[PDB]
Amino acid sequence: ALGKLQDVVNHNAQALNTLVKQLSSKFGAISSVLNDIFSRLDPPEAEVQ
Amino acid sequence: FVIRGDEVRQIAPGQTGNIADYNYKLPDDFTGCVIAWNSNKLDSKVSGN
Repeated sequence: ALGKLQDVVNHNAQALNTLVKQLSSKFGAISSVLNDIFSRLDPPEAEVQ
Repeated sequence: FVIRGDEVRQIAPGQTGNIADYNYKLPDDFTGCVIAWNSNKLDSKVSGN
């Protein structure tokens, strides 16, 4: 009967979930966690990555 | 200064090695130019300089 209100909560929580787990993508970089790039790669192009 | 021929690669920012840590260190934010060339007829003798 009132799925119109549930849509708001679904969209908000869904957007938040997409945003938070988007933090895992590497965007082409070597690793998705920065300390890995800092310990296991040379700073001069670690900056670029 | 004078170093071994194989250590011209070691004269670079963010390098890892022996003389880089203990003899001469280049900053990662270094701006400038580096020159390297053989000095065997000058700094090398058959008896050992």
